Amino acid sequence: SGFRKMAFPSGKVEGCMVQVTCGTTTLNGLWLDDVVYCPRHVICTSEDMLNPNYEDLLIRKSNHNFLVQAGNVQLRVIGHSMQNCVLKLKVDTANPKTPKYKFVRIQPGQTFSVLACYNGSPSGVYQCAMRPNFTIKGSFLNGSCGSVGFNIDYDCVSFCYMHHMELPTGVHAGTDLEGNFYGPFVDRQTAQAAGTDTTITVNVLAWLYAAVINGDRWFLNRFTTTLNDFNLVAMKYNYEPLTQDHVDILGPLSAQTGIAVLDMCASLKELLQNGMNGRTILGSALLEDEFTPFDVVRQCSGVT
Amino acid sequence: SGFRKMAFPSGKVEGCMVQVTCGTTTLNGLWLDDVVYCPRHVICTSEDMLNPNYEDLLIRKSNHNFLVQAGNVQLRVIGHSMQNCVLKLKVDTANPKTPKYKFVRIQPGQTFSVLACYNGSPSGVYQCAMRPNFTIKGSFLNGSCGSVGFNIDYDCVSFCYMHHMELPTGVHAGTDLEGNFYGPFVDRQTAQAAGTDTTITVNVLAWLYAAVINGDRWFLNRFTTTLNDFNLVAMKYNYEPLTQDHVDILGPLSAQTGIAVLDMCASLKELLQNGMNGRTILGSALLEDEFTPFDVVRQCSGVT
Ligand SMILES: *[C@](O)(C(=O)NC)[C@H](C[C@@H]1CCNC1=O)NC(=O)[C@@H]1[C@@H]2[C@H](CN1C(=O)[C@@H](NC(=O)NC(C)(C)C)C(C)(C)C)C2(C)C
Ligand SMILES: *[C@](O)(C(=O)NC)[C@H](C[C@@H]1CCNC1=O)NC(=O)[C@@H]1[C@@H]2[C@H](CN1C(=O)[C@@H](NC(=O)NC(C)(C)C)C(C)(C)C)C2(C)C
Ligand code: NA
Ligand code: NA
Repeated sequence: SGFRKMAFPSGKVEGCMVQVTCGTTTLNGLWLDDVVYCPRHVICTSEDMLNPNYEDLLIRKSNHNFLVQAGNVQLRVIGHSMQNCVLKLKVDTANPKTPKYKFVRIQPGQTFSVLACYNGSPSGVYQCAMRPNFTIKGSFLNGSCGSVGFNIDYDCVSFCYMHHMELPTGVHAGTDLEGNFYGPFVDRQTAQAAGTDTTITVNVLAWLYAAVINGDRWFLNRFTTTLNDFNLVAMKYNYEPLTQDHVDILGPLSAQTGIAVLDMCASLKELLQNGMNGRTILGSALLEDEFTPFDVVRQCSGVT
Repeated sequence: SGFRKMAFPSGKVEGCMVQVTCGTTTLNGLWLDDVVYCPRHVICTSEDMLNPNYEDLLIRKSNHNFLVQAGNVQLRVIGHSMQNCVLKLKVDTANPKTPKYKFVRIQPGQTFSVLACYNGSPSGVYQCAMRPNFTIKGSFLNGSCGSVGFNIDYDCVSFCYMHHMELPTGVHAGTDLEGNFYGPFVDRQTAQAAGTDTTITVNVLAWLYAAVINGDRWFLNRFTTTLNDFNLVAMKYNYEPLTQDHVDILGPLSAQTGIAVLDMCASLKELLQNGMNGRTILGSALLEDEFTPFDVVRQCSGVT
């Protein structure tokens, strides 16, 4: 028993992290096969950042402008390309440590693990979720750009995030590895705001299943509810709506604990209106919405 | 900006994790050089656990009783030894992936990263601290035994914890890699209780420095305090006492933010007496004591 914010092992992704320098601007790229993926604003200067025309900045750039450093080796760049907001530096040499990998664009609510890098070197690993506003609450300093979010399906590293931007609040924005931004954000240093940040209800419900399973049970209560009437209440507290899919998803946990989702909804409903009255659940004083139904199943069945 | 519970990269330690089976009982061992370290209760059956005489259980055991499995290889065991509560299986082959390593016994308050394993396979990584009662609040299921806690000093993996036991509460106990238990715990399934779990004050003070640095500043206040008078108050809320060493330790953060420790103590003092009044600090509704002064410096300077 016990329940933690737990990242996948970083080891397989560690092998893929390289430094990418362009003039002054230096940051992290991801090396899979004979291609290094990095944010395209590696090309920009501090001033260029204010309003870049990348197309235009790319004209005065050749393969040899791009310093791909793998720890203390230099990969030869034999091609560069722009795919939405990432550069794809074709290098002579395939990453020998390339894992089985996919690029997936996550939906909001899905969680993934961040391997935070500086100078193309892992500093730390942590979990987080794609909020519904399409930000994440990372920890990221200058030089973190091109650090990646991943999940692992046993053998296979699924890459979902490349880190580009911080927004006032210390929330973060970035791209899939196809370089399409999550949410309405652009790689410019112009005004642009996150929308309302909603709570991921299905994730909060899974957390409570995770709570129950560990023997924190007190929030449980006599009442049941309907999807519709729980939403009437949720909406107000800025919770993502719940759906039959969310319910089907939670089934495993429902089956594990013998507590129908709709019962757990009633339990969660009261906590929304009455708060936690000083108590914790799994040593959290607030309702934790950064666990997928899978995160709990993973951690409470203990899959590897 | 942004601040997370962030584990070191697991990759270097991943290489060291092997399955160890003895009859029925199967769990994780750590493979460095020609030695595999595991909990000694690999030898016990379910019944033996109730009150084992290891010395005595070790008599009816030979090298060949111990199945050291490295993914899908079998390491030959050419020697076994008992060091307090760990076995040391001498094998023919040195782990080629052995990192630069040390074994350190941490003091309580120090944090380290857990790489949670089943069948000698990394399932997940998370940070935690050695509470002052000498428990940790892991997440650990049956098969997790012999999973290790580590820190990294740039090149060098420092191993501080091997996981043995869960206690009612879902708190956990275990050993240094010399197999001496942290705290008064024994590898028997007998009654034995954790002491009072105290809050790690120096760690809470660092968290607030971490808060300040990210622009959560509101808890800051007009008052200063003395070490003595803050303790008079702390004691009551079950906070670890503060010392001149704790103050010298926090200096870097004090210097970073221009806020004397004793000021931060006054700020923390009021929050102890008045609570947080619904507000969060770094999106935590309670005072987080699972960050070393180094954890913040690491994450907020961004060392690798
Ligand atoms: C990134 O380039 C890097 O790590 N290498 C230098 C960097 C990461 C960033 C630094 C602080 N925290 C982080 O996550 N990202 C940037 O420098 C991006 C680049 C240039 C500015 N910028 C920002 O993130 C800026 N944010 C905003 O401009 N904010 C709004 C869009 C809401 C205004 C700063 C102010 C520097 C954080 C672009 C976005 C291409
Ligand atoms: C470990 O052996 C393993 O993972 N491989 C089988 C296992 C880890 C444990 C299972 C549930 N959560 C965990 O962290 N540890 C044990 O089985 C240890 C072994 C045998 C019993 N035991 C316990 O942890 C038991 N706890 C207690 O006995 N509790 C007190 C000492 C306070 C009574 C259980 C009840 C099984 C959790 C010894 C301690 C050698
Ligand atoms: Na970009
Ligand atoms: Na033991």
